[PDB]
Amino acid sequence: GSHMLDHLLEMILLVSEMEELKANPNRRAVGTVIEAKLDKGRGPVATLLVQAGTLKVGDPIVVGTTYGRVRAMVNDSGRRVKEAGPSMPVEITGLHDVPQAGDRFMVFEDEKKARQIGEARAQRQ
Repeated sequence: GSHMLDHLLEMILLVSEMEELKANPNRRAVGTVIEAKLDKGRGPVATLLVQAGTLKVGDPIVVGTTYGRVRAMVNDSGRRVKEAGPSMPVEITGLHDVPQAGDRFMVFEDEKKARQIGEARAQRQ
């Protein structure tokens, strides 16, 4: 989005997703994983480029054909965070299955709640 002013934007899990961000031809809201492997301590980790929207901890993420929930978020700079924005490489965890590099993952709620509240574009009346 346009920056997204930090206060408290409720977003946790998705609701009813039929939205098109339009980014990849595979699904109109996905991204590609750059490297993915298991870590004997951190768990199955997947360094990816979030393209579907915004990647946050707690997201139910679908990587390839397996879904999981983002346990920890480590970004491009190597910092653990809570929420990362689009176009930024981040490494997720909590797939509990084998993630693959070059695969495609789907993560999007993003405007869902903002729009729900009436913050983003929907239709205020």
